[PDB]
Amino acid sequence: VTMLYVPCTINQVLVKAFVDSGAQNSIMNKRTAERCGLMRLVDVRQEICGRIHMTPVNLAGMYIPFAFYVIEDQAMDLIIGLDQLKRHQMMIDLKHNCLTIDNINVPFLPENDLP
Amino acid sequence: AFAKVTMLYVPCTINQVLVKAFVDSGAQNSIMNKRTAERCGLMRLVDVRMQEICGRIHMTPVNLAGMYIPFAFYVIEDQAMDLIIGLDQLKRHQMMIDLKHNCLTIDNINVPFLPENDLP
Repeated sequence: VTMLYVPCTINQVLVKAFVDSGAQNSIMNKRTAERCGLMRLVDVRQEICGRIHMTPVNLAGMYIPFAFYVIEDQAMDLIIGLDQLKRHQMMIDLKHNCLTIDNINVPFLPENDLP
Repeated sequence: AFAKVTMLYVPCTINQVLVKAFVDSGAQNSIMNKRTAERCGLMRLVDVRMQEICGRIHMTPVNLAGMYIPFAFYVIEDQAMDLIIGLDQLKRHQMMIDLKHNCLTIDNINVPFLPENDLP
């Protein structure tokens, strides 16, 4: 079965985010953080580069404030963990194959559109 | 300051044995550990054709949301989680992980996620 990925834009940079209800924390790898021009927002206070407390993420057409850690040696570009899934009251709808946020649905990417 | 959200667990009964299942949309396969398979009396249903992977259970009734739902999962010996509900079974049964209402929805029946106190 195809794993869950959603398209999102961070500083006009396309990012394919991994949706993981089993993950405690949301994590972005260092390469994507550099490409999005976010390293200046990293609070450095080990693999963990630091934590970004708030940055706008264009997901489902809306600019949603996200918080996530930055790590260097992660295969995934961006992991949307349970922390952010709950804060924004998201819905992983596998009957309709979409991620729902405030009545807007983001269809999960097909297998061909996966990293 | 610190704050950790409660991980997703749902109560279900397998062979009248209460099982606290871990809901993981990032997990490809559903997995039950050997200890839970033994307590539920499921080792006879384990397929021997493949931390040793004991085998795969092709179909067993799981009472979830009041319904006897046919589940398929692997059995592993050295797994901390009693039962992991992976993406395979989440999609197979058209489930919905509703974090606005804090429940797992199947056929418009809701299973509230267990509070932190009831977690394993």
